[PDB]
Amino acid sequence: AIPAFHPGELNVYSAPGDVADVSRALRLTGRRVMLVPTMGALHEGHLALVRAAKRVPGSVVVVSIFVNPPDDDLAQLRAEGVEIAFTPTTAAMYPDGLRTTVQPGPLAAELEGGPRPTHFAGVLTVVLKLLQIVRPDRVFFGEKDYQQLVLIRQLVADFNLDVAVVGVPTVREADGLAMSSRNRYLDPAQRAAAVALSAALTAAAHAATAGAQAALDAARAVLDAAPGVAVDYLELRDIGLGPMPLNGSGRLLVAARLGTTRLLDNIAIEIG
Amino acid sequence: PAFHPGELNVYSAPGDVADVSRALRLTGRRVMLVPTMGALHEGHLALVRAAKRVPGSVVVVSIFVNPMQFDLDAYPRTPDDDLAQLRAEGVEIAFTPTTAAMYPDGLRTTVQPGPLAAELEGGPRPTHFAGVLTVVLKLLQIVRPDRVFFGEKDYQQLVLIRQLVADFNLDVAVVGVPTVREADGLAMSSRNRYLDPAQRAAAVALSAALTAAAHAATAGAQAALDAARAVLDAAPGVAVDYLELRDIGLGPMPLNGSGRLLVAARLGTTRLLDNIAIEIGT
Ligand SMILES: O=C(O)[C@@H]1COc2ccccc2O1
Ligand SMILES: O=C(O)[C@H]1COc2ccccc2O1
Repeated sequence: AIPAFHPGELNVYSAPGDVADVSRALRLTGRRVMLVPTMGALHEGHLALVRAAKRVPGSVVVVSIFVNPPDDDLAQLRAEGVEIAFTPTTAAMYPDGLRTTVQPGPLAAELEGGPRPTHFAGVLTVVLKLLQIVRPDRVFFGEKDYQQLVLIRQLVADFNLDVAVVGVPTVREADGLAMSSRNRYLDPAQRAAAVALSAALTAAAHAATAGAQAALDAARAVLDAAPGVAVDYLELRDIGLGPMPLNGSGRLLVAARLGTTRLLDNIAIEIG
Repeated sequence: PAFHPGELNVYSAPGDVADVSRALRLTGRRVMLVPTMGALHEGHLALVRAAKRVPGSVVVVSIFVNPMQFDLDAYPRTPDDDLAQLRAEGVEIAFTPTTAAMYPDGLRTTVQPGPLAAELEGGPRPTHFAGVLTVVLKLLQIVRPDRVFFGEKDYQQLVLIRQLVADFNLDVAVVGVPTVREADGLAMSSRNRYLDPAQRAAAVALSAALTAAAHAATAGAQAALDAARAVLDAAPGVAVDYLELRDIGLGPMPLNGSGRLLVAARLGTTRLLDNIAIEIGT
């Protein structure tokens, strides 16, 4: 006997099997279930994911809130017109501890996998779990976390998952700083120098008419002009994060440490 | 793709069985999946029949020698026979993927099983269960059945498959089906064809040892194990890999009153497995 669901209101479920039941019962009456996976502490970047999910005809929006090991977040979802939030406990998600998990391909070891070499296994495992619980038609991820998005596409292809993965463009502050809840930790100096990540990336995107080396040199010059910005990497790759082709579409990714804060950004790049 | 019902439809492309599967489900048929590596025998057909017996069932049997779990060139391949067997059971769908369609990106994203996959069958073959759980996950995602059928012969495999299913929240019921035996007790296996008449006769020691142990078990664990050990020792050219008494989920839990007894042994070059349910004492 299917759990209670009230149209046009924010229905909150904590039990995987509840949200599973409602979702499956909703698809059968012709709603198209959209999944927005989040870790709570919602900002505009999350809201953009929600909005893209809402403009699918017949969409009902599922937003998970789960910290991979509050009333505010729900008021934001309530205010965005979201019908389902899925807010499970660590024990509901992992009732048997860390047992079977997803092992990512070699990409999970590069770039962000450098300092956090198990991070994406964690991410892929929970994403796979969420996809099985909710069974969405479409799943929404921000391009901010670009490597993560490429790995999730890989998970979906690799395990024959029958879901569309949708990548939503990065939401930025007025000066271009990619939104993140870490941005709140930057002191004034750091916050001003932080602009250089997106300025370098945009500078590169336009320098690219002159070829790849010009793009990289433009990005580097800009980063070089900022104080207190320790670049962990600055790399140009193809859109799937393999080696950059001689010309054609690419992606430029950067990561840096400002004090104790690690910021990331990336951007689409055409070569030529 | 076409579906001529009451007939056996063979699809090789993942896409074609996914589409046909979904369509059949959207019309109310209950999709049953029986994954196999072909070279089918009566132990497979009992898996098929359990599936047929579920009402509104449409039966998918998958046949795929998975290069990730492997030795690989030595596996028995008998498709004409396999296919005529399924016609004869009135199986409506055979799913026979190519390696390229299953591994277009080689080994990229794979399943990592729990610590149970390092033990028993997995001790000298630490990657074996990874390949099994990877292809099983993919097959469940392609075919999307209500239920999935496995023999208890490969009991460790069965237990890890239920780990797969619980840990990743798969919305599928796993059905364990009791081991089919030759009239002398020998567990049916595609591997059995590799025993000469001598080894075939010795091979009965495995089920004899287990059934002995199951009845000796009123006298306790040690008696059951000694009973099995005695039978195996009296068998000519049976070399025991392991003989182990475990809890039924095989795991970090102590054996209570209920268990499973597991044996692996070499006859010549052929490895056999068998297992049985043990009740200890009362
Ligand atoms: O043919 C068989 O016995 C095995 C039984 O176990 C299998 C597990 C996954 C995929 C195929 C399988 O085939
Ligand atoms: O809060 C977030 O930004 C997101 C970012 O990506 C996520 C992926 C999987 C589960 C939760 C996630 O939360």
